[PDB]
Amino acid sequence: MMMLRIRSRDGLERVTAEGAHITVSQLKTLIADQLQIPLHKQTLSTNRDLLLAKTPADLLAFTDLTDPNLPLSSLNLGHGSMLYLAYDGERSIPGAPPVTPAGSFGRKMTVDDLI
Amino acid sequence: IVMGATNRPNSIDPALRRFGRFDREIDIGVPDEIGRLEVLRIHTKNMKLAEDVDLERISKDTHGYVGADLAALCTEAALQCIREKMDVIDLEDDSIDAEILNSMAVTNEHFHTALGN
Amino acid sequence: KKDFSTAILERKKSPNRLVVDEAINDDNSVVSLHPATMEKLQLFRGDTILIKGKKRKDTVCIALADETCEEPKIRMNKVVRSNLRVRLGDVISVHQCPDV
Repeated sequence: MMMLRIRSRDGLERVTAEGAHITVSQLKTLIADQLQIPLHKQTLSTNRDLLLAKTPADLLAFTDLTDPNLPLSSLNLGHGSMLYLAYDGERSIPGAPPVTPAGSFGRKMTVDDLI
Repeated sequence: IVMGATNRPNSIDPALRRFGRFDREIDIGVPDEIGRLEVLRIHTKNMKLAEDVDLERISKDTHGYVGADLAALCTEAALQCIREKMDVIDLEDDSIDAEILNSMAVTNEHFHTALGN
Repeated sequence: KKDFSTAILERKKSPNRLVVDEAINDDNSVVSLHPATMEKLQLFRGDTILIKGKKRKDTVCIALADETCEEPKIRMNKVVRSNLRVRLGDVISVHQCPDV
């Protein structure tokens, strides 16, 4: 059991895996089965600039984690580690707490304001 | 049929008590002990309350109370019961525990405190 | 027993709310906690958290760690604390923001 953080353009998520003994292919399969992200869109990396790309070819250019054959143990991943996942399209990450809009304090109405 | 309503019949227009206009006058006075007991039994039918409730003692202790004041007393008892449980309920969480919501019941002590207040 | 006539005003202890005091780092979007707080909250390095303050005000800040920080304190700098409309010695809740 190991918890790995997944950073994307939409924000941050987390995934629980069996351990670092699996490879990138198993990690991608688990991501598909848990976050419901299709395999053809998932691209993994360790650099923070992966999410700064705007083309799937550019995402695949970061081959430090693109290849599914590479074992996860060789990357020294651990509890609370950081990974970057890029995928086509924009999604809304679940679990968002309610946030009040700016300036919405003191809605003091008046009779003149009503008029 | 015309049914008036007032508080002091002296303050009404003296010409309205002539024969034919308002010839029947009824005095809804302050209830006695049995009246207060019946009013309380009517008002506390919907509230949750423990078996310890002693409505006879509350009826005897209340003197000079009318129906409205007894309704206010029952409301005060319920509010006191909620306020005593307030020490464990957190206002920041709108998800009040279901068992907590069903573990609140008014007893005799809350009624006595509300009567005192 | 206790006097319950004023039983609403007082706060209730929770592992989700801490106390606000001064810090060292002076970046506009950083706040320094203690690693035990992250362990209790299941938070990790570089996570961006949501801070909720007085009069329904809230902001987003990056939480880092240091051993100097105490577990029941948050070590909030002056700028963020001014944005939260709070002062040292008050209670501030903490949550996590999934959507950056």
